[PDB]
Amino acid sequence: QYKLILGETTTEAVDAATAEKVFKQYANDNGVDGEWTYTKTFTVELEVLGPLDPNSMATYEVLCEVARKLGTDDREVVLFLLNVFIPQPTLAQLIGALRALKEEGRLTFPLLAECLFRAGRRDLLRDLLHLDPRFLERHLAGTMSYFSPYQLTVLHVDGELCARDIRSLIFLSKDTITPQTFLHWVYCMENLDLLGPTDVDALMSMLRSLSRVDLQRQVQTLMGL
Amino acid sequence: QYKLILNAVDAATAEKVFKQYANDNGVDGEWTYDDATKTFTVELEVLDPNSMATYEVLCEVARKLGTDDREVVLFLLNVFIPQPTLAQLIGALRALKEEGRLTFPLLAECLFRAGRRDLLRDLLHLDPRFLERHLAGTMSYFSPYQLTVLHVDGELCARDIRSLIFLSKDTIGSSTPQTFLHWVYCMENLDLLGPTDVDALMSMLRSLSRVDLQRQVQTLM
Amino acid sequence: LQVAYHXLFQXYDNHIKSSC
Amino acid sequence: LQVAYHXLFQXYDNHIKSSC
Repeated sequence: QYKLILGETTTEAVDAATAEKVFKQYANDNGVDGEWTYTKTFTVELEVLGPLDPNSMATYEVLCEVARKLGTDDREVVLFLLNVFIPQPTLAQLIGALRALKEEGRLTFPLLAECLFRAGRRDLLRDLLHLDPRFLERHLAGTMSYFSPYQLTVLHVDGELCARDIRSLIFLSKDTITPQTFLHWVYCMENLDLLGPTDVDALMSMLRSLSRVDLQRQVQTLMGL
Repeated sequence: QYKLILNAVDAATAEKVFKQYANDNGVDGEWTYDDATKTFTVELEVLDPNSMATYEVLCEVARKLGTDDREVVLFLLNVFIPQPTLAQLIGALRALKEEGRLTFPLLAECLFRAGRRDLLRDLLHLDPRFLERHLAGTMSYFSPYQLTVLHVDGELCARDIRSLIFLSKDTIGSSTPQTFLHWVYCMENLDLLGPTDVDALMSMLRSLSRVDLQRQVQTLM
Repeated sequence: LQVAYHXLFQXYDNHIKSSC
Repeated sequence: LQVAYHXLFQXYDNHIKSSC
């Protein structure tokens, strides 16, 4: 057990020198670079890329409160739409991935709004993001989407497919496997390179073999010639 | 008197001046002021070492530049002041560096074109024999017009530039030019000379009997 | 403030959309 | 160090020249 004062961060080290190395790395990781004083505690005076720090930490509240109130299947939608997708994630997996995107600048507020909109969480737009979904639906009408037509197609198919069809989908997927959801099946096929934004033939092959010809035709309408 | 430790009519104005001086420099720490000693002290920074230690090179370069080389450097670095002083040049160079316009490789070519190969070897630690070879197979930081005016400036003599001022009296304007680069600046402001039209430069060189220099401008552009 | 919040969101969204 | 200083200068010059 070793303590760090900036933000009371703690670690478990074999010796004091290792604890200093771990903490000195955490200093760069955050961006803070102050004078070090090492009892079993270490204190850090300067920063780069108080007020600013409070704002940065406060911004995370929006993402933390959003992720905690997201829920099982919405987690997949959000992670799928934000490229880096994890199959059947947990709070610790999602919170970590969303924070890894925010620190990489890949996540923005208007993107997060459309991300929560496509998820169907208009309740979270109203209550947490303070954005009226009646206005947001009008905003997206005359604005180019942050997500690919393929991304939006897979999301639409996911919504129309029922619990029985997705159970049958897993049974048919055993020929290329295992997935627990349709978005999990998509991820497996994307990794195996059978599905993708360019082809989408594999999605229609499954929908034809699930008797959802209406969904197969919907994918064809959403992709064209 | 009001002091500022880094880490006026009244105290309120003195605080406003220092608070703005911190943001201008980029610094933003905790403020502690004493009403008896008349001093204010300043944590964080977001704008430090070389962004401060680099200026030492620029200061030593500007102080050892000298009268006519000051004009060459300021002309080549766009913002030119006629017959500048150390306080004018040091201020203009530090303003360019803070604006991000001034770079080390630009400053090297700037000092090279000036003819200060001595300052490249001594202060910039760059061998001019290597720099002249580097500039052979590399696109210049300065315009062909910028380099032409600089070449003409070198070939024009003390008597020709005296006669140039006498001929410039038809477009002046008292203040009158004191050098050829000052005459160029006056014509650039009056919009008779420029990178697109160098007809005015050739008109002066024809009326100074330097037809060789007039032909050189024609050969250059 | 609400209409201004919706305005600000549109301004920020249009700004990232007017980049790439 | 001298040849390396001349090398580093060329690298930095080529970097700003490759931007625009």
